[PDB]
Amino acid sequence: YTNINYYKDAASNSANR
Amino acid sequence: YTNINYYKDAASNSANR
Amino acid sequence: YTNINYYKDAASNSANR
Amino acid sequence: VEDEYTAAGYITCWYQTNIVVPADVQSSCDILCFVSACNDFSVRMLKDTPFIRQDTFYQ
Amino acid sequence: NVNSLKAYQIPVQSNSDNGKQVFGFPLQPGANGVLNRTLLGEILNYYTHWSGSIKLTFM
Amino acid sequence: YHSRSESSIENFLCRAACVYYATYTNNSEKGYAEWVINTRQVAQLRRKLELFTYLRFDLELTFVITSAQQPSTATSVDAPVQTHQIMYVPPGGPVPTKVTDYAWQTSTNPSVFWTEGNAPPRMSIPFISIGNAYSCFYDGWTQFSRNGVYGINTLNNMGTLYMRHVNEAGQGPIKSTVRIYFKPKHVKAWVPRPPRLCQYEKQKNVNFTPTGVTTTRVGITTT
Amino acid sequence: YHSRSESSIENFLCRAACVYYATYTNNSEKGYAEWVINTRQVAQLRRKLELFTYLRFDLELTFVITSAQQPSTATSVDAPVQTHQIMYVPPGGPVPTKVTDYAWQTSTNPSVFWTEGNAPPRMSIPFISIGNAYSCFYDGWTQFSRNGVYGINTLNNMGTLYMRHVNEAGQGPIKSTVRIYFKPKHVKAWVPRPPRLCQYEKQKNVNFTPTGVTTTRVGITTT
Amino acid sequence: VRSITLGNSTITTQECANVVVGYGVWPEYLKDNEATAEDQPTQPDVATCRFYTLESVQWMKNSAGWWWKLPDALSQMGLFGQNMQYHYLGRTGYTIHVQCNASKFHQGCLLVVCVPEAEMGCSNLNNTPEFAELSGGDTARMFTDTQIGETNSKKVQTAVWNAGMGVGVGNLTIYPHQWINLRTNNSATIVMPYINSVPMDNMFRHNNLTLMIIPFVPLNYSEGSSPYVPITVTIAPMCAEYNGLRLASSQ
Amino acid sequence: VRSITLGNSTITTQECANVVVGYGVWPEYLKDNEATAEDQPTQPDVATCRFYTLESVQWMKNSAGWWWKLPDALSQMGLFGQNMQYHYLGRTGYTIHVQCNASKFHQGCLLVVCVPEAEMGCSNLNNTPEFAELSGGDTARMFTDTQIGETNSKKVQTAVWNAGMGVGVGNLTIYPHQWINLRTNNSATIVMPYINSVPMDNMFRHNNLTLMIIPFVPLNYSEGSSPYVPITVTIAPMCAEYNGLRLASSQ
Ligand SMILES: CCCCCCCCCCCCCCCC(=O)O
Ligand SMILES: CCCCCCCCCCCCCCCC(=O)O
Repeated sequence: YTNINYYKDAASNSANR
Repeated sequence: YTNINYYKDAASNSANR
Repeated sequence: YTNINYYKDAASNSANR
Repeated sequence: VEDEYTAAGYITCWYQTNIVVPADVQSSCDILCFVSACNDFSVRMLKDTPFIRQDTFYQ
Repeated sequence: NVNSLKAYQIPVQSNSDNGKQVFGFPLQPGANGVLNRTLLGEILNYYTHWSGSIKLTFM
Repeated sequence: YHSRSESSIENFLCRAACVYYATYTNNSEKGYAEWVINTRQVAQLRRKLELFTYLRFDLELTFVITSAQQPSTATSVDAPVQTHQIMYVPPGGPVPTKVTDYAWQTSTNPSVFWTEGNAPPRMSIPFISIGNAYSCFYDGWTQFSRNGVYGINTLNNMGTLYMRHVNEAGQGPIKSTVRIYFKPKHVKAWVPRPPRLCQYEKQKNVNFTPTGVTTTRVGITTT
Repeated sequence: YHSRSESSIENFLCRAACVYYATYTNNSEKGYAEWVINTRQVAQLRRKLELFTYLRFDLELTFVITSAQQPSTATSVDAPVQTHQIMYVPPGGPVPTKVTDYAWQTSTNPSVFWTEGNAPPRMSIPFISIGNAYSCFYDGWTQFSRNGVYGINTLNNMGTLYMRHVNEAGQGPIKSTVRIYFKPKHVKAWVPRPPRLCQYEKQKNVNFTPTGVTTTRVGITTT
Repeated sequence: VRSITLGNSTITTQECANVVVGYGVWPEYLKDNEATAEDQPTQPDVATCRFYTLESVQWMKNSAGWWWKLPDALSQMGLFGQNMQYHYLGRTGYTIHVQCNASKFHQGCLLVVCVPEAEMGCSNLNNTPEFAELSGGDTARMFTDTQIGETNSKKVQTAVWNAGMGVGVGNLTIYPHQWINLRTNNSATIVMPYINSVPMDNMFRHNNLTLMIIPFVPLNYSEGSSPYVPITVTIAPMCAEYNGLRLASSQ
Repeated sequence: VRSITLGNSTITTQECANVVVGYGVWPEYLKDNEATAEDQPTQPDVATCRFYTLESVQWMKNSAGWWWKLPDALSQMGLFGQNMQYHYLGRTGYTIHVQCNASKFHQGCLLVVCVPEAEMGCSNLNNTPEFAELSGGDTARMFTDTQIGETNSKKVQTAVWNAGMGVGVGNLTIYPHQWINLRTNNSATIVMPYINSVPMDNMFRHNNLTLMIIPFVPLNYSEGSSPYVPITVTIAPMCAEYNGLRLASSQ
């Protein structure tokens, strides 16, 4: 989707852009 | 998604974290 | 879905129709 | 990269009057030049640099 | 001069004439040897396009 | 009561068109392919673009990669699925000279790895011109002395694509062909130009051989 | 009016780069591969990281695994699809010594199983340093007596990767290559350092052979 | 009836001459929000924004056509050419006024068309035309009713029906144009803005515009009528701007 | 410390350089109420209002002095000279910047003076000096410490103590001037307005201003010090205006 984290760990998130 | 159970059984859920 | 952008860049969007 | 369509010009330095020194002073001197980007500078289209290369893995 | 610090030294002296040239190089910050390996030139070689003013300082 | 939706510039240009295809075989160190990106090596898309003088669009890139088994002498050739790498080298970047070149590390160059049998790879590209619009025609020279290169080729500095087999060669050579497809999106066009009448002759210029304005009929009253 | 988005540390480093590749064949009990994790065996990513003294980032890991058929004498080689296992062994953990080792039970070690023909495997890794930031350079020793190992290698205790074929060997040997790709994310950088000028020589130190500061031109006025 | 004054020069047309304005855009100075050069521009105004008259050509019964490359055609015209020589960058519009008068006993029709980025093809397919063939400055380059042979190494393919661009000559009306029909009109006036993909450009390396005059219906008259019918072209730069003042270029 | 920028050119002086402004009048464009020409004037601004550096001269121990005629000295300088050639009338002010640097071990004093309408006398009493003798364009004309003989038919009487005008050289301070004393200063800056009896004039037939540099105290130094001490003159037109645009004059 637009932006939803699918995982419970911050390292799983996409890049900071 | 963030957290939605897809199954009717509790054993199907992911780990407790 | 109906219309949701999945990417952070405008070039990723579908055509203008 | 070098491309004549985007030539930027030339930088030159010339003697306006002269170097003038008293007696017992070395007439030959040196000038140091520094370069840096100003506040309006920007870059685009990331690429791999041509300055580093390799033939095998480093052990 | 490229294997010493003489590469950075621009000679200057008292002349017996007028309007002699001290130095001159093209404004090619990413492709010319003069500016290729400075901090600005090294940052530039990771990219393809550039835009902006260039600050030149002489001491 | 009749809409002109399908004659919009978007609908006219937003259709994928093959611009080039290259081949490479896994039987040599020179078994890679290269292509200097340009939209003037195919008649159809070139003519569609050259209806206008200036264009501004984003681009969707799609690759169709197929392989064919080459003759071999080994008994029982059994090759695993093949993985391909396509790397984009912007102008000034180091270029590969062999399949096992260090440049394929693609630490900063954008690259795509794709395995056969899956959906075609696809990526989007923004408007990457140094000018405010792409130019289809350029009545000028590259040198200030008006000598040397004349024409649209002076403005073509878009880079190069490189393609190779990732897998190490097995018991039989494999030849692969990669077809490149361009699809302009979010198009803006300016200064309409007469459609190209004479057949194209060269990639880098507008050279042509004179041809009649139309086909002929017997007399001015023939129906 | 011109943005500096693409010169951010994130955009500069958040691109996947090959750091190593290893090979292993299914024709022996020693048919596994190992690699001590480090970012100093490839020139490009090493130079990009060494623009700074200290770094702090998460890591995205992607593996590209390809196989090639080795020569065989059996008629009609027909091999099923191959499954691979990659296991991470943190320092101090038991290490495999053969393909059929008990250590591959991976009861606590993180491991990934992947079958050929699918999308490349991918996992995320957090910032796992015992310090408050990763160190690219270390002007010091490992021993308090200032003898022995000197340099950045003293701080490298990141563990080892092990790779093997899960499938039992068939009627013909298969050689596989696994390419490891690192992509830093959520990057923080400190103490900028001059870009590396001399070519790299060794993995574990900064040793170099002296080279000129720039390329040369004929005279001070040559344009 | 209607007089157009630019600087110290004036031209006159009929009160209903129907001036054609480019693509509906009047020439204007470059705005700050779309400028990239940082130095202060030079705007000579009256000294450069005036009507310059080129050499006249003769409309013969077998004439195929003529063309001028716009910035090059004024490269030797007063202070406009001097500013061109002394500046690295420049942008300008134009007011093109074509004059051709004949009696009511004459007949003929001309197409006056302004073509942006008129890249031309070479007679030799492997080469590109040279500068002398592509432009003659003030002097007009002539279209040919025949086909230039491939032997010629660096000439322009000047076949009229393809107009040197590999297109249909009758389709040139898509570009801003006016018809000079001797039955009705004796002049054409086309005002064209600056058209380019960049806000400013070098005036020597790039010819932004090309003016073509092509007789679609040949000139004809009976014995006794005046046989010499000239065509005179008068061009005025509009909102000419310059940047990058340096030493003069040789060309 | 203090930098003066005109167009794309910049000069630097001490923060307390004490710029001398003419007769207290800053250069300005001609006002409508005092103009007689009716055509619209050309004001090139940045292209002409910039610092032009002439050829340097050498201050020798026996140097008597130098002079330049102001409009003529810039007749070949960029677009200023082009506008001069293409216009019948013109008016302008000037910013004259004279540079001469020497060590603290040198001594000498120069008078830098701007003389309006510096009509000069001829060595032959029955004749008037020729143009080549009166002005050398960029090149400087030299005063002489001796007296030019009457034999010379069309030369300028260049005796310094009379300054070529039959006056007392020490009385030249009545004109706008500055002293360059090597002990204290290394430059002089004089801003002069347009001074004439008519609002505009022809720039080729009339030299409105004359810049004279005369060493009152000769240059001296001990053995070992640098013997070559140049004097460099940089002049910038201010509020240059032109009228009567026509074909270029040959001169
Ligand atoms: C694996 C990554 C692939 C990236 C490929 C980048 C392609 C560069 C973009 C090319 C744009 C071409 C524009 C055509 C201009 C014209 O109409 O003349
Ligand atoms: C199947 C699971 C695989 C898990 C792999 C874990 C990898 C360990 C993380 C390595 C981080 C390397 C940091 C580099 C530091 C530096 O810049 O010197």
